[PDB]
Amino acid sequence: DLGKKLLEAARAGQDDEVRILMANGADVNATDASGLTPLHLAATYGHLEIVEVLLKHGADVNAIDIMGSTPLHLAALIGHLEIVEVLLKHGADVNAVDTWGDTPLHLAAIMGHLEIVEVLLKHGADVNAQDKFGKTAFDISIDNGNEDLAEILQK
Amino acid sequence: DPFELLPPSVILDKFPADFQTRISSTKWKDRVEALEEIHNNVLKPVKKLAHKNQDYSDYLRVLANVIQKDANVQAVTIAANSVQLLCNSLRSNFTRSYGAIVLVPLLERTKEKKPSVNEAICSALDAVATYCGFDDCLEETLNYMKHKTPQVRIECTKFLTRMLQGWKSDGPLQNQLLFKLLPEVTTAVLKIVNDTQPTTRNTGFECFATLMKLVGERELADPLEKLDNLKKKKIYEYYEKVEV
Amino acid sequence: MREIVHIQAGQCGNQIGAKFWEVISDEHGIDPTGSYHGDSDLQLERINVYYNVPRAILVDLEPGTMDSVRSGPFGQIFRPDNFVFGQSGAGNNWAKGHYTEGAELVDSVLDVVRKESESCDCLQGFQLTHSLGGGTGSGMGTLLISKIREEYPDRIMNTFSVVPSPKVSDTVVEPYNATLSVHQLVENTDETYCIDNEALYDICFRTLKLTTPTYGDLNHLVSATMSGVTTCLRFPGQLNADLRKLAVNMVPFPRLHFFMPGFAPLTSRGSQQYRALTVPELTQQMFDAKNMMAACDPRHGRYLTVAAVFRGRMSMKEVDEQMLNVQNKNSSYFVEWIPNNVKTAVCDIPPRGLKMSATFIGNSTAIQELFKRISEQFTAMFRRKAFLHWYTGEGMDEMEFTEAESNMNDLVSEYQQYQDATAD
Ligand SMILES: Nc1nc2c(ncn2[C@@H]2O[C@H](COP(=O)(O)OP(=O)(O)O)[C@@H](O)[C@H]2O)c(=O)[nH]1
Ligand SMILES: [Mg+2]
Repeated sequence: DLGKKLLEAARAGQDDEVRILMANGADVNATDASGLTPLHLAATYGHLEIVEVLLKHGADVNAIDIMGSTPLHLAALIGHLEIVEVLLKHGADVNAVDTWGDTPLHLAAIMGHLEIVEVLLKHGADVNAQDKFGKTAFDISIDNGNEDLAEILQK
Repeated sequence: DPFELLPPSVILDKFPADFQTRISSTKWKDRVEALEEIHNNVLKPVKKLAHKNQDYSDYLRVLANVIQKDANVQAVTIAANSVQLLCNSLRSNFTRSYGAIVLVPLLERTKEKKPSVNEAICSALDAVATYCGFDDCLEETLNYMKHKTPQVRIECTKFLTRMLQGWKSDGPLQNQLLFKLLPEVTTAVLKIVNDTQPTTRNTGFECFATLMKLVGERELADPLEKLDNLKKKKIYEYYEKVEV
Repeated sequence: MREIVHIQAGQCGNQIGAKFWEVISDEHGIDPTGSYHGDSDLQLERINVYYNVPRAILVDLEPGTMDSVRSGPFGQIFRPDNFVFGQSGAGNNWAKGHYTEGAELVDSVLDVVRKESESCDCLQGFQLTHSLGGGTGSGMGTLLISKIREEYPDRIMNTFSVVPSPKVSDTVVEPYNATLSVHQLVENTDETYCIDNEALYDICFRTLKLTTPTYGDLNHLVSATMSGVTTCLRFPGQLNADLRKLAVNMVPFPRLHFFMPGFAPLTSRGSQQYRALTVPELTQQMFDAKNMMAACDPRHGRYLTVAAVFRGRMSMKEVDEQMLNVQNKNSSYFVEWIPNNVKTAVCDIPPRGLKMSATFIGNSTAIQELFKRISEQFTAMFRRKAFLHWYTGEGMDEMEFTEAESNMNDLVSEYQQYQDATAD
């Protein structure tokens, strides 16, 4: 399966061998087992050139997986500021929700990616968005002792 | 009828050429894959090994080498599961050479506290016990109850408890248990009963109430008196809750 | 109960470790060559505790750290044999430190531990400094602990573990490493001082007004805290004298042995403290959450036990009064069912630079806030299963993460139980 080799590459980060596999017509939106496209995997492990290659060949920027995770979720979780702005520029879902009720703003706030938090907010993030337990991004800064984040959330 | 009468399987021809060097490698994953292969591909499928004219005492002495000394706890876990498989699918083989080649290594490695690893090491010790009943285990299990590591004490004593629940009464009452009962078994179980740690002591309390159940709460009433009245009622607690 | 063997593992381990040896070598009057140039007997009274030359073992998988220590100021003093270093590094992989690469080296380390313990009149216990978000300090350290725990079960295990925070390193696997390591410490150590990088940054940034704190800036706060809590151990004194007596009077339940340290006054790197504080001022740096080395609010929980160490010449009468005061004027914050749970001790020799100082070791249930933060970060990471192939590749099982997750949450619930408990 050529859609499975393109996931192997986009994950481990062999920039050159993506172009090889894609020139062989590999499925840009090929799902693995839990529904993760190559754009998901590259946006998780920080391979910026592989993200922009897949997006311009037609990668579902707002593709979800078995747990409702968009690539912007995973980029905002791990903290890849370079990739976050690339996805948003390609029409990413700034207020996407996943199976646990989190938005990308929730994940960037939990992991302390203050520089990414400000990017999401300026792209119209839902500051008052709630999760399953009922907590906003502002509640996380209150609960987690981060006053640098509380100030960045009320800006 | 013994269901073991089904035709037996042979595994010596299954081994690969690159194996002795892989298991005797410095890279952990070489050793792991080597062991993990012959276990999932070669041992796990079969259901009866070849009794006739098969020398496994070259293979088993390298499972011991890793179970004892190998620094990778993962390589330990997958090896003791191999050892169990051999002792399980080839019943009535581990007479002495086989049984004794892996016994004292296994008892040393109960020191491991990771649940998955203690699971595998103990379960293999149960395998050799069910087919090498009190051959060398009674003599060597006691030895490692006297050992300095706290974890090996509670586990090798739990081991004697496991073995004792499945004890055999063939012959008169001059089995290996009675030849060494008061001299060795009891003198060693009291060392556990009187340990500094509670969780250690609490294993001895079962391992003494499972002892009384086998050999009469009257015979051992002599060391019962020398014991605290406070520890006595804990020992009796298990005596009421332990079966045979 | 005399000698203490010291260990430092990982980059952070050797950093705050060497800083600690810098501080207390001065306080004891030892030069980098290893010769006494002091002028007091209270200095060499209990020098046999940490010295023989330090009773210190240096460990790291990263071999470069070797030279970062010896090329330091007091780097010449450590015994050459007690350097035990690997070829490659762990690279923020707890599994590499605990199961694969760190395990291959751990034997060489235990050989040196044995050697130093062999020549001890009467060992007290051990002392480990390390970081929890790393791969070596956390993975090999916690593995070293258990290996010592089973080789020396009649001895105390006391750790100075520093907690990762996004404010100091943006590495997202640190919640994994720290959570797995807490699962070890709750089962393997008698007492652990919780150094939170979150709180060290918030102190250097907000209280000391340093716009960008460096490691050296945070390490200054740590090394001073260590000498403060170890003041009882290193000088003559009645109360909290040895490691076991301390833990006996600090830890009422075996799993709940995570201390929230904090001390006063907070100074910068070599700044000038014009007017030495008064006794009531020092005392009022206890509840002051801006002095806690762990990012927790004591107001949000209850103190189980408290140990106070006042350093310097001052009124023992006034200290007793101020401590007895602050307890009963905030009686709802100290647990009622443990009477005389706060204990104070004084040492006449102050720390260098300061005329007076005060260290505040506290077992506060508020520490559950700290474990909440790590758990939420861990779970957010773990529910999306990020970077799991690192750990599983090194022989770990996915189940292990679930157990560590649940075991830390049980630890949080336990703290919450005793917080809501009543004497009635
Ligand atoms: N306070 C302090 N924390 C550190 C220092 N170095 C690293 N850390 C923290 O420790 C974690 C990194 O682990 P580290 O010790 O460098 O990895 P190791 O070499 O494999 O043990 C991160 O959370 C860092 O914030 C230091 O010098 N001081
Ligand atoms: Mg390192």
